Amino acid sequence: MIVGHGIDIEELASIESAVTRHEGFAKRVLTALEMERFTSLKGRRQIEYLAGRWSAKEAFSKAMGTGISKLGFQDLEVLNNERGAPYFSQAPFSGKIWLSISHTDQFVTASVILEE
Amino acid sequence: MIVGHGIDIEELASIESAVTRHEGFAKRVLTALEMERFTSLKGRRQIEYLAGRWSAKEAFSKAMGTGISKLGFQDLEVLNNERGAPYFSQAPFSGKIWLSISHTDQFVTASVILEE
Amino acid sequence: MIVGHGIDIEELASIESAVTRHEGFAKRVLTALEMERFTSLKGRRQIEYLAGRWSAKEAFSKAMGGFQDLEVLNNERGAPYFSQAPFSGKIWLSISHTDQFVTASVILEE
Repeated sequence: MIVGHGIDIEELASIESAVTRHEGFAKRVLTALEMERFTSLKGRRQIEYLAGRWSAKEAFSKAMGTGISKLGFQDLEVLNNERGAPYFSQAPFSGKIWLSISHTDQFVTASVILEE
Repeated sequence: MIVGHGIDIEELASIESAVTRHEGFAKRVLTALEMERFTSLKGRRQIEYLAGRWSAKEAFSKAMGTGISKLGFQDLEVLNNERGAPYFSQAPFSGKIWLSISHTDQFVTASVILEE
Repeated sequence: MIVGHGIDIEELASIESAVTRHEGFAKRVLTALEMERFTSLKGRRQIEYLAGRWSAKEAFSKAMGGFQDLEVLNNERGAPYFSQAPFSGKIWLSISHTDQFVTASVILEE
């Protein structure tokens, strides 16, 4: 049984601009574990990682039927499983969370399906 | 059980150009209730509302296996609930309609999953 | 129950460059039947078709967890669907595109 669906599309430029401005951005969006990978990356990949997590969390919030400003970015965490795919390691949902993220050199998209 | 899935992306610019070559464009795309919302917004947000409604209605039509021009714009209605999330208040479907909409400065995407 | 979910966004440029780089790109990405369609098309519509197929197959591959073993055709209503794929459950596919990129979404259900 499906109990929610959310999607999100984001321009990487907006994320790169945010990072270039205040250093506190990535920190607000990512947990400690996520920051570990974020800081281990270089150039485009580094921005893409952050953008993807932002998009995934935004998509999840919509899947729950609300805004990320109510859940909070630190309330969610996206790591990579043994098969290398991104997944919610932390989220206020008990069922299965189907997540998928994809990007180009200009956009990142994410889709979330909550299942019970 | 899932009975349909559809996604759609619309360029805001195309929507506005349409609002230009056809003065009554909005009126034909939106229901009376959607029009009342549309007429209360302005600038970018107004266009985004209209474009997002088009995306949602097309995503749904594709989820039903067809197109919006065939299904009819007036037979679909997307309003916003108490939490501000878009949802189908009107549709020729007896099951659950899981809708999500997201946009950038230039595009708006919608994803619909139908469930019985 | 859902057993997989995958999406993809692909810029038309990556596909356009790929076609030129190796003329056999399309042939490698598309099955015989898909190629027949590709070849019958021209210009932007032709590129879009190739990009949409690449996108859909990528989305499917990500949903599962050779693009020649995957085939996406169009039904009588014009909607794209997987006619061939290493999965016996239901494959819910949807593709959409702008002038610069294509997106695809796949949900696998049993």
